[PDB]
Amino acid sequence: CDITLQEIIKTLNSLTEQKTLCTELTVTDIFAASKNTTEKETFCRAATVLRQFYSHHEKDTRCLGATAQQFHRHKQLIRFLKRLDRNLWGLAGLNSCPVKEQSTLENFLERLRVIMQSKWFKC
Amino acid sequence: LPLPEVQCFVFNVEYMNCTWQSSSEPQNLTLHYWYKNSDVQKCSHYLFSEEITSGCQLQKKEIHLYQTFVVQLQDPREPRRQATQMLKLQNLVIPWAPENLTLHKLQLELNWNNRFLNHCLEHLVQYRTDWDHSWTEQSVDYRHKFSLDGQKRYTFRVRSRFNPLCGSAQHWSEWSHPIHWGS
Ligand SMILES: *[C@@H]1O[C@H](CO)[C@@H](O[C@@H]2O[C@H](CO)[C@@H](O)[C@H](O)[C@H]2NC(C)=O)[C@H](O)[C@H]1NC(C)=O
Ligand SMILES: *[C@@H]1O[C@H](CO)[C@@H](O)[C@H](O)[C@H]1NC(C)=O
Repeated sequence: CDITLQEIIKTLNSLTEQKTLCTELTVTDIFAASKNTTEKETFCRAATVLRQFYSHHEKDTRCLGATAQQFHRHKQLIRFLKRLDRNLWGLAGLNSCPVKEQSTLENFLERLRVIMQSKWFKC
Repeated sequence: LPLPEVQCFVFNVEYMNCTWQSSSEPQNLTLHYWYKNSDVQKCSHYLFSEEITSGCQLQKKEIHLYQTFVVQLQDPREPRRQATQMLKLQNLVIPWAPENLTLHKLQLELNWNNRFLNHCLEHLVQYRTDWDHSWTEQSVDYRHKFSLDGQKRYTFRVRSRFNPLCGSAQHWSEWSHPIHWGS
């Protein structure tokens, strides 16, 4: 029941409230694909996908709008996504879990935030 | 069919950006607006994303809060393809990040300012020392005054929101440039 857990929930909370242009872009859904997979594996696989997303879409122009605020919104998105990638990776403590091979980013996050809230609820 | 949705925000009641996602579409779109229950016009300032309309901008003279605001997007080739939207602009306000941060001992007091938005705004202040892992955030009234070691190095920052008094707006302004103290 780490402080990280809290931060991960806060970051997810912060991510869900305001939607971006990128949030509709797809990412592999690892929750329905779970076969006897351990919590660590999930956290790891969750992080893995996010890492792949923000590395791919960081420079994406669709995600960067014309407005100065659309730029700012996206900038905090990548920032937060990176934050989660590190926090989630550390919780799993696995050296890697390639997910290979979909879901809406915002839907994925919404599902993830639910797990964390149930985890934090537990402890 | 169908049309994209328009995102309208009023920035510290100076100008208003009205945008939409042009990127999702098969292939210049027209925008008109009017105020319901008042005494239709064309957008005088067009924002272009890739030489096709990104959105529109309304200057202060054209902006009226507490007056029902209505917008109509339309397609030049297929005029019968169009959409209308009604907005509460007092809920759409997003103030600039607080400026002119100041600190003086007395018992430390922090101060920031805005242009004529001071009575509408609601603030949240964050602070930490070199000895702190986490940001300590403290909500503030529209009064905008905060109170509280030279061995510890202090860092303050704050943002504001248009709420509740002048409006119900959800979104927070960006974080003000951090102010420092100590060591
Ligand atoms: C609102 O509308 C205007 C017009 O798009 C925005 O100003 C643009 O700001 C970015 C800054 O990088 C650049 O595209 C140009 O400076 C402006 N547009 C041009 C000339 O192409 C402004 O940033 C928006 N206000 C917000 C959302 O805060
Ligand atoms: C849209 O309008 C602008 C300004 O009038 C013009 O420069 C541009 O060529 C137009 N693009 C089209 C026809 O989609």
